[PDB]
Amino acid sequence: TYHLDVVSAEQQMFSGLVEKIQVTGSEGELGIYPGHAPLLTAIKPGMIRIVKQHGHEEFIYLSGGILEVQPGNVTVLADTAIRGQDLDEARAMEAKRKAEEHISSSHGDVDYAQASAELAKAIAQLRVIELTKK
Amino acid sequence: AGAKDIRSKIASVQNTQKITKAMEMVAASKMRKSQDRMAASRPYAETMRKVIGHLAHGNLEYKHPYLEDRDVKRVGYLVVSTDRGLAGGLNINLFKKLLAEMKTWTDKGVQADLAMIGSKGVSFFNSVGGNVVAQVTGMGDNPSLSELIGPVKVMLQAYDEGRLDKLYIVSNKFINTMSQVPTISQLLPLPASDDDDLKHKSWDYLYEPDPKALLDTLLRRYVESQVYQGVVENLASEQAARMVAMKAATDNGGSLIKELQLVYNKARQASITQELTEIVSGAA
Repeated sequence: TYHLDVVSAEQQMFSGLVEKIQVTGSEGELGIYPGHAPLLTAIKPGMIRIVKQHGHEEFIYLSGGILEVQPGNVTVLADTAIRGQDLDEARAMEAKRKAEEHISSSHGDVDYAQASAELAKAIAQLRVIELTKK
Repeated sequence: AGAKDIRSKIASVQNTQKITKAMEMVAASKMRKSQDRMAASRPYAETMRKVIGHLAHGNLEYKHPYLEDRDVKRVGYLVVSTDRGLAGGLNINLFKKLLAEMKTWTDKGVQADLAMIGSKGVSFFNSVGGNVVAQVTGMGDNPSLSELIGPVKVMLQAYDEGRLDKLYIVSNKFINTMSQVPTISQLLPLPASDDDDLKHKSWDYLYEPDPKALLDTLLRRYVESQVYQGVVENLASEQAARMVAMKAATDNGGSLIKELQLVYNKARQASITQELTEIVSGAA
C-alpha cells in the first residue's frame, strides 16, 4: 500500500508500511485516505492513527509539527511526539490538571498565547489516550 | 648521564603513561554518549531531508530563493572544530580540505565567507587569513542547537539579503568506531534528487495557510537539522580520534621507559665499577 514515517525531532516515532491514517491539521482534525492530494503544511496539537496490513492500528500523540501528505512514502515532522503506550491516561489527566489550573492562572493575551498551547497539548493527549483503547 | 636525574625522568614518564591510559578511558566513555546522541538525531534529519527531496520534484510548484540554482559570486562555509587538543590531526585534515576547495574558488574569483563552531577553527583561520564572519566556541560536553542557531542565523541572513549564493557544511563522518573522514557538502541551495512528481495522496495542506511563509519556516528547520547532525557526528569523531591518540602516546611512553631503563642500568654499573676501581687502586 503505502509507507509512513514519524519523528519527534529527538526520537523516531514510526517507520513502516501502512494502509490508511487519520490525523490533525492546520485548523482541526481531518479524515485522511491514500491517493487524494499533492501539497503540505503545518499541524495543530493532535494525534494520528496507523492502520497497517491485516488491519492493525496504533495511536500516537502529536504535540506539533508539519505533514507531507503528497508522497507515496509520507512522514510527519513533529517538534514533540510520544508513543501511544509511552504516554498513558494518567499522564493525559495530569495534563488536564495542569491546563485547568493554567486557564485559571492566565490573565493576559501575552501569557494566554502559551496557556492556550498548553491546553491544546493536554486536549490532544486526552483524545489520543481514548483512541488508544481501540 | 647521571643516576638521580635519569631516575627522575623515568618516574615522570611512568606517571605520564599512566595518565594517558586514564585519558583513553575518559575518551571511550564520552564516545559512547556521543554515538547514542547521534543515533537519536539521525531519524529527524533523515526524514526532513526526505521531505525536501520529494519537494525537489513536485507539481503545482512555485519559486523560493533556497530552491533555485542561482549563480555563484561568493561561497559560505559552516566549519566545525574542537576547542581542545590531543585529538590527533582531525581538525588539521578538515581545515586542509576546506582550504583546497576555497583555493579552487579563489582561482575562479569567488570569495569565501566562513562561520566557525570551534575555537581551533577560529584561531587557524584568523591567523591564516580566512574571512570569519561568524563564530561560537566552548559548546560543552552536551551540545545544543540553541546556541548554534546564532551563527546559522547570520549565515542565513547573508544568503537571504542576496550576498551569499552557495553554502556548504564541512564535518567529519563517523564512518566506524575506528575510522572517519573529512567531508564538504552542499547545504542551502537544494541538491539533486532522483524522482518525478507524485500527483496525489490525501490533502494539499499547502493553501490552508500561506504556502510561501510555511515553506520558509520548513526550510529554516531543514538547515538547522542538517547543522545539528553534523555537529553531533563531529563530536563523536573527536572522541574516537582522541582515544586513538592516547593509545599511541601510551605505547610511546612505554617505549621510552624500556630504553631509559637500559641507560640507567649501564650508568649504575659503570659508576659502581669506577668507584670500586678508585678504592682498590687507592689502597696502594
